Amino acid sequence: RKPPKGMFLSQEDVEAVSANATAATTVLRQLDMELVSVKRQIQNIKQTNSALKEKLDGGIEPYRLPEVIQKCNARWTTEEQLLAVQAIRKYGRDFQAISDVIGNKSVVQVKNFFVNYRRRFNIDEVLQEWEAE
Amino acid sequence: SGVEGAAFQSRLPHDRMTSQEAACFPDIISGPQQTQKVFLFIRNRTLQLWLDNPKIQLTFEATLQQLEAPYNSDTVLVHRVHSYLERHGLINFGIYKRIKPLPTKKTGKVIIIGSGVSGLAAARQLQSFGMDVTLLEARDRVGGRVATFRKGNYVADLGAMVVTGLGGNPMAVVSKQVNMELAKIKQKCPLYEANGQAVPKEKDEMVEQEFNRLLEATSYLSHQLDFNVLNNKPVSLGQALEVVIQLQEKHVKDEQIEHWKKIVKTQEELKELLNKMVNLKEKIKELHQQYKEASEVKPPRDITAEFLVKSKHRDLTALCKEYDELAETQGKLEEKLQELEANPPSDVYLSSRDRQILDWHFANLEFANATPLSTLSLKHWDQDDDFEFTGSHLTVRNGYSCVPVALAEGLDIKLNTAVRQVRYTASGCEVIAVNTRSTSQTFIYKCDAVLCTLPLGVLKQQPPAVQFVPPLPEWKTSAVQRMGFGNLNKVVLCFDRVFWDPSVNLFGHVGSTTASRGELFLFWNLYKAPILLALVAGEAAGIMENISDDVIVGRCLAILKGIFGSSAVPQPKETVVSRWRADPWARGSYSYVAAGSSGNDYDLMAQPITPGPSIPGAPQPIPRLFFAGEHTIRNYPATVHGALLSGLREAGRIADQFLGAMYTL
Ligand SMILES: Cc1cc2nc3c(=O)[nH]c(=O)nc-3n(C[C@H](O)[C@H](O)[C@H](O)COP(=O)(O)OP(=O)(O)OC[C@H]3O[C@@H](n4cnc5c(N)ncnc54)[C@H](O)[C@@H]3O)c2cc1C
Repeated sequence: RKPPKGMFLSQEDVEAVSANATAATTVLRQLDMELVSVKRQIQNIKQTNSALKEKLDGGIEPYRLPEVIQKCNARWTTEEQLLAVQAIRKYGRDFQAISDVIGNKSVVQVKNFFVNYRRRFNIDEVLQEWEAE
Repeated sequence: SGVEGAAFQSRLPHDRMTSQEAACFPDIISGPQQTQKVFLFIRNRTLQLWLDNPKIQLTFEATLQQLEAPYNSDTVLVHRVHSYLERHGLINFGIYKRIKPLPTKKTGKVIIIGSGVSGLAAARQLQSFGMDVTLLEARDRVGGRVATFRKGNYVADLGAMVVTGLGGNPMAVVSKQVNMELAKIKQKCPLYEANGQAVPKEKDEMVEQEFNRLLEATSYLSHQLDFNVLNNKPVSLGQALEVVIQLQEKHVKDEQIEHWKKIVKTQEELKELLNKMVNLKEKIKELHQQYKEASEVKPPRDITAEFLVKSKHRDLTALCKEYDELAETQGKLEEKLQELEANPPSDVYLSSRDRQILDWHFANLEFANATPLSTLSLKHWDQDDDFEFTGSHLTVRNGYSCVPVALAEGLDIKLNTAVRQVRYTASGCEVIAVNTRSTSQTFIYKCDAVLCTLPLGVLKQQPPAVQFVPPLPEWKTSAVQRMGFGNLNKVVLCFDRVFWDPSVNLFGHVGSTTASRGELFLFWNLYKAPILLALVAGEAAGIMENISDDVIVGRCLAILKGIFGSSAVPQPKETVVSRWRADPWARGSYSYVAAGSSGNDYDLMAQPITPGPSIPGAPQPIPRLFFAGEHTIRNYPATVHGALLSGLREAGRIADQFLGAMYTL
């Protein structure tokens, strides 16, 4: 019902190696050429990616900033409010980035902050005008 | 075991009745199952008695004595069973001291063309049925294709050599009646490449297992894909193997293509990662500058200038985070390419060294079938493996000629008598033969019936070596053209000293080329004396016949030298090279199931010919021309046992015709 295991005998393949006298060596030569074509295309992208590797040698070690570890504080200094209004105008609703900018407020605090100072800081307008970017 | 082993050892099913028995006993088969089992017993029990001592005739009286009740109640049932068995050579066949000596006066006259084993087997049976039999033999000896070389102590069969197992083999019976020195055969066959050095066990098991694998593949190809016709021509075995190999070479290449295709897929995936990482590093390098400039505006500053430092700092750690997640991902792809480039699939299907070793297993198969694999029928070439005997294979150390010579005893044989024409008519037959030594002494033999055991090679000969008058009908001559008559030859090498491994019976030599795989590809150490036999198979056989003995023995010496060392190989004292296709009384070696033929042809060959009426409108005549030989038995062609069985078969049929069958009632 099935060929011995390892042997590959599909009704499709047989009638393709029997279509003519040389239809066998024809089929087997396209594959040989096809394998050679893939091998070169392999070494082509192997050298393309060897060049790209060289371009980013050194990674980004020189451009990293040390880590500021700060304790999420509760009170909004007048300074920290002002950082917020500008963070909103540059980031909109990305609270995680906005906290990252302030450095001592949590996303929850930032989330609350829009609701609390929404009228006093025209946060609707700010967002509204951030949307034009 | 017991009575049921008697049925097995007689190629009979112990619990069922055969088509032949249904013919002779239609009363019993159409009747109640109890009587069937009684019959089936009486058959098996009589067979057992004959088998337990086949050096003495088994008379009906002796038979009825030995079987008990309820089975010895129906004396005619017992008499019928015995007579059926005796007639068709299932009992009292071969060389048996008989109790009841021959009828003083005989009945009917039979001419048997050929004193090869099929011939002798019939002749002994007919003579033991009270008929007058004469065998016409072209050669100066009996045995036909059972030939045996003898000179001094040196003994080696140029013809048949091997009993293929005693399980269910009639030659087992003959082996008790004739002392044949039956030696077992150790099948360990170590190979040796052209260089002269053993193939290592790793390859030997590998290549062999691929060989057997390639065979089952053709079977699958024939049975499940019905790949048996191609360009309005029957597919051979050779064609089918080429297809299977090509498709295994194709799959190796398909496999490689997909493996490399997986690699370039990830390399392209990598490519787009680096592009994304160069372009990100460039942005990071810019932002850092922007930040360090904004950070260098010394304080105290206003809150926008402070926002600039902070935001640029966020923006930079944000891109620095991306670039780290991309570097982690880059390492993942980087190791994959190491994994794949380190797990490549098979480079090739079979190397040239491997293919040459495979070519030897093919030569061995070409040798067993005595023909190039391009001539064997794909569908039917193995149609007789179902009836293979059980047990080890054996040689005859004292020479296999001992058996026909034994059968020829007490028979009227005309040696050096070549039949030239066979004439059969509604009133009898005349066979016309000449003397081989002087071709003008002409002989005329008149007879009731002719048994033709002419080799299929001879019946195939164009122009005819034997004319049939009237000609054979085309249903028979077309069977003769369709069937295959193949060829294989032996070189007998006779030394004064044993320089080979005495515990290896047989060892191979791997050929240079596909085309020459059969040239001396195997060697036999089967005999007491220092004899090594080299064999020629496949396409090589027909070509080695146009090369002198000295050149042929030359090549054997060279091959042997490479194996055992240029100094351990003496010259041979006695050399003999067979040339069986050249032999005019054989014109080949034995039959094969050619592409376009089938096992039905072997039955066609066995049909007797019945001449037309001489007087027009006179009643339909009796058959006059009968045939036997290895090419006439569908389940056991190309063997000695098969020839012998066919001789027994005709002797029963001829006797039924002329002596009459009284056991059918
Ligand atoms: C090399 C070789 C090895 C073999 N090895 C084995 C083996 O190991 N085991 C095995 O079982 N089988 C083997 N066989 C096959 C076996 O030998 C044959 O199947 C069997 O011997 C044939 O017997 P036969 O009676 O059919 O024909 P033959 O033995 O050929 O009898 C034919 C007879 O007809 C004669 N004859 C031919 N033309 C004429 C004519 N015009 N007039 C008169 N007489 C004529 C011949 O001379 C011969 O006497 C082998 C065959 C060969 C060739």
